[PDB]
Amino acid sequence: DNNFYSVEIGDSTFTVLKRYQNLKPIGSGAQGIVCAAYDAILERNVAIKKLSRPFQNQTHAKRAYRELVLMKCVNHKNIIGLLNVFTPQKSLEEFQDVYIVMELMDANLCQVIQMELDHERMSYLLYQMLCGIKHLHSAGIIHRDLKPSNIVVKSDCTLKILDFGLARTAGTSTPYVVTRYYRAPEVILGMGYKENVDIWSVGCIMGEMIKGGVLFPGTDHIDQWNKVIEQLGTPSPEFMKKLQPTVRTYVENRPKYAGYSFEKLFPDVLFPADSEHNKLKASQARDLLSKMLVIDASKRISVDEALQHPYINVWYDPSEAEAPPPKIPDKQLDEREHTIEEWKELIYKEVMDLE
Amino acid sequence: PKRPTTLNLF
Repeated sequence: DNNFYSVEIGDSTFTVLKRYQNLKPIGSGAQGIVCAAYDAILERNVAIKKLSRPFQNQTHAKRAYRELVLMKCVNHKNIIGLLNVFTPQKSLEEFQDVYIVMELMDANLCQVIQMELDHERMSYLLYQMLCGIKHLHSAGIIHRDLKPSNIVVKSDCTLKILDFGLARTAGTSTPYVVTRYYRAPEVILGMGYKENVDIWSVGCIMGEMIKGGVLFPGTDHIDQWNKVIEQLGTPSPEFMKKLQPTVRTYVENRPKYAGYSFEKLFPDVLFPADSEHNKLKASQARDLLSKMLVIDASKRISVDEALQHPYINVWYDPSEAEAPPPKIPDKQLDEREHTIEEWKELIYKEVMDLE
Repeated sequence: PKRPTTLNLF
């Protein structure tokens, strides 16, 4: 009778606004199950991520509030669009479960990677990827965790980014947070990261796309390393002496490698026939991959370098490339710790604005 | 060089 209602989705409950029905589930985010739904009002498909008592943990609470804010202040046609927050409870006293209502993209990379793409399509998808990426970068924010399962595309060939539990400014300042395969060496071998970490992923993601399968697979966090330098090759001494001794000892001990050339890494037999006039050459995407799939974090390409790059610039629209960073009210910063309870407030606090 | 407006997820 009141504002809400529940539905039994498996061993989960969604209590949500009557206005949203017909919930299938769709996946888990960083820390919430997410559900597809009908918006009665808007008469349009949505996503609903529920996060169960996020305040239970310095993990949860932190990397949840993040999303909250981030989601809100975020403003770019390549990030998934927030459409609503809420909680059913009466007050801080009662409070626990949050819900986040978002746009429902048709699909996600996993099975784009599946079909064989025309250069243009491939390129475009990348293009956009980066432009979105550019966005948070332009605000000091780093996704930290981009993957197929995180990129969503629409049947017109629009493409967006998801889930912001992970996103923050540089470090280190958190071990096995990020997804195994798309871990960049500066992470694999925890040295601490900077924003062109995201570029690496894009590389694998793109690679994967072209490749047909995961680029650097790897059965366990440690076996990853090998896979990287199998294909890419044992990094320089100059790189090495930056690792922590404890770690390097091992790395150096790992047998030496040339690795392949990107061409053999990614032969044409995989690419489609080519464009009208160049820019969209196989060699050129290789040349991209080449500047992103670089073991050295410091000897790597930027995004504005990635958008300058020939294979990408063909669609270059500065009103997509260089719009304003979002504004984070700086009372929040992605680092500082709080209390067992302090958090419960912040959220309810931050939720109460939004709803 | 025109941006594409379809994507197939068959």
